[PDB]
Amino acid sequence: APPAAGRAVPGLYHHPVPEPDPVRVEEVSRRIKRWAEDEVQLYPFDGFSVGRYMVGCHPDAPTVDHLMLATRLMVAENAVDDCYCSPVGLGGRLLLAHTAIDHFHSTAEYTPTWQASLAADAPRRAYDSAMGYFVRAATPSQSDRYRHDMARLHLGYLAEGAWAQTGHVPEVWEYLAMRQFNNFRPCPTITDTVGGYELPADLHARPDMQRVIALAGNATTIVNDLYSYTKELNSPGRHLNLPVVIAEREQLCERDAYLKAVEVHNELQHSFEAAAADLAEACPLPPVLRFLRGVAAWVDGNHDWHRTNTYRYSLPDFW
Amino acid sequence: APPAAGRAVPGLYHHPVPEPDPVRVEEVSRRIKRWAEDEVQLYPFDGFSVGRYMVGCHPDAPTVDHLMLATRLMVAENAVDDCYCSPVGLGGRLLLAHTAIDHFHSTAEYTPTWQASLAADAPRRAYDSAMGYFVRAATPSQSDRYRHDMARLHLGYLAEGAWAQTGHVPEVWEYLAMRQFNNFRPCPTITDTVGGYELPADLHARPDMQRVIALAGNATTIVNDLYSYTKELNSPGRHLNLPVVIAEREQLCERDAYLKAVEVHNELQHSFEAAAADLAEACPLPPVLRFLRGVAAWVDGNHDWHRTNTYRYSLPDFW
Repeated sequence: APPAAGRAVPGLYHHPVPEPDPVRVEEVSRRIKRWAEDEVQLYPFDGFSVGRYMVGCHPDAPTVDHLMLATRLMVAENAVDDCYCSPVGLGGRLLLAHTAIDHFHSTAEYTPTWQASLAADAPRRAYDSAMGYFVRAATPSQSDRYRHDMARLHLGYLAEGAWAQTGHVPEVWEYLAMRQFNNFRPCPTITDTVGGYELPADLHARPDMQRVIALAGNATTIVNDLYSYTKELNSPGRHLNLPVVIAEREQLCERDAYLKAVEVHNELQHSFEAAAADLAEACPLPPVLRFLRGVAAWVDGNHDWHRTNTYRYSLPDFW
Repeated sequence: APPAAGRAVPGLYHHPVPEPDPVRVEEVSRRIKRWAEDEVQLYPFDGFSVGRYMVGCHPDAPTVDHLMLATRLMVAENAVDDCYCSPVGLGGRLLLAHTAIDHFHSTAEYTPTWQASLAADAPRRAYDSAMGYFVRAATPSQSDRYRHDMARLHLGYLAEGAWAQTGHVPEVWEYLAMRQFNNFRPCPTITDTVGGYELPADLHARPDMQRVIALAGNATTIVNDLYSYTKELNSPGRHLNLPVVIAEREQLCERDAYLKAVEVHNELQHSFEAAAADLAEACPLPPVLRFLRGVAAWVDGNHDWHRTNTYRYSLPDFW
């Protein structure tokens, strides 16, 4: 008797969210399907699930056009992760796909050959188009910030792929450091661009704000480890997640390693909340306050989407 | 009869520079030796060569303390590149070393284990200490900017390491895209921090300024391919550089592939100069003008250090 479909992980600290606006969900679903099919030929598609995800994560988006900025980038990240993630060879594939986000600058001879490569597969078409919309809408600081969060993500994938090539199981803290980079982070950190305002770059760069962002990404990324745990038991080979690493390294039974992972998640989510409360008091400028709230909304919305997806993918029977 | 020791690559576009201030060289040499030996135990050391390098590249540094910011980071990058760069496994080593530059944020349990890892080897001690000095001196925007340039560098190393694991020879444009990231870039882009002023983040993020920075890094990085070419013929196995890739892909004789590489360098260095002249006219704010000049100085100084090092490492006999 594993928990009831639609129920949250027992013991996981989280915040309920409202039903996502069904009119916006349907509209995002139609436009993303058409972008996928007609603009970037993403396949030779679940628009509805990505719609719910993005509307739930960005309740402050002024329009569906703002929602679409985040939606195309999220679908494009999924095209890379499913189409590129043998990990041998990964570092070359990802660097070329990264040039769709952070452009190559070269001679009159070599530039057009790179430009042609941007049409060459689903992942680079997805990125090049999705980034194109984002760069027209956001400020240059917002675009640079996203490119850095994507470089972090790609470094994260490549640590994970390197350990996979040797079946290495890292220490728990090492897994968690990899998962700080291989992480949802580039999705909530665009909450200002999606919300139609700007967190100024000098405030984004403060060390306290960097710690807030990191804790939130780390917590909401361990949510994915906990909800997708059962599905990864069947995975082609051994895929790492926080419960599996704790069990292997701290030699614990699965159930206890899982329950400890829930407790790790909770402490990260509580520290994210305390850090954001402290910075809201230290620096109560409106864009700071809005950005903190929009990261918390993205985090709560990401939890709800995982939860509402337990209708597809069960929780383990540990309670 | 290969060119005379101390002479530049024939046909390479470059700018002469003054002798580096010998008093500053000697002082940087003593302080870096002592940092290497007493603060970070970098080995169980050529202070003079790194001194000349940094003084020649940063003629505007107000003090030796400012020079030292760049010097410790450069020596720390060299400790990673020589101590970590089998490429299997690289993506895990580099991500953990990256956490010395972009800190891990985690639970009260796992944080101190990571903190201990920062003492564990020369490369992470070098980074953690060097970044520590830089973060105290620079603005938070300057520190974030350096972390992004280091994430680029690490992505670049990992593309190169992935192609090395299969002996892949990329197309020329693909090599040049990898070398845009695996690149000197994080050294000239700290020229403002070293110069004791700040290029504001919103101006750094402009697309035209990003193209200027990229072209300069690309040109001055191909300078390293051209000067170190002969030494890489003897390398343990086949190391890629622009002449070797052009020869292999464009099936050319070595000499002609080399001469074409010189011409690629020239066009990149000319376009960097035109792009910087255009932005100096479009946006003649003093920190912009100073930053453009300081990137050009770093580029000229990097060329001179390579040239003055032909006393150690010969040019090929192609002229």
